[PDB]
Order: sequence, then structure tokens, then C-alpha cells
Amino acid sequence: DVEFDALLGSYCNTLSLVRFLELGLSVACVCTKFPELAYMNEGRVQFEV
Amino acid sequence: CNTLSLVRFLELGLSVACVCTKFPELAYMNEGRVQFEV
Repeated sequence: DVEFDALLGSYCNTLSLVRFLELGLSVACVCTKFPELAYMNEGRVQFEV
Repeated sequence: CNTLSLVRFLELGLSVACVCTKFPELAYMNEGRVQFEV
């Protein structure tokens, strides 16, 4: 008697690492680096017209 | 604590076209006459 229970398949999907500066909604925002924003109670912006 | 307190502006070009004539320099003046002959 000859018998075997065989293993035939294993597949992984790609996990797409999608950056924020790719999509079309990057246009409306100007993101910029500022550390220590946790330390302020106000860093808030004042503008003329 | 931030900038962007700036807007800019001007208005010319069409500001002479619709005006459709101009005399500058009115001095101390009392009466302006233009007569028509047709």
C-alpha cells in the first residue's frame, strides 16, 4: 500500500504601503513638521486681510 | 505664533477700457463748456 496526504498551496497577498503624498487629496493640505506640539496650549495662527 | 498674515491686490487694465476717455489735471476750475455743431 502506498499513501500520502500532500500539501499543495500557500499564497500571500501584498500589503500595499500607500503614502499620503500620493493621492489627490494631498493637494488641499500643506503638512509640515513641528515637534513638541504637545507642549503648547497655543501655537495658534494670526493673519491680516 | 505664525505668519501668512499677507494678501495682495491691484486693479488696472480694464480700469482704462470702459472709462473710454480721460482728461487728467483739473485745476482750480469753475465752468466746463463743450459745444456741439451738427
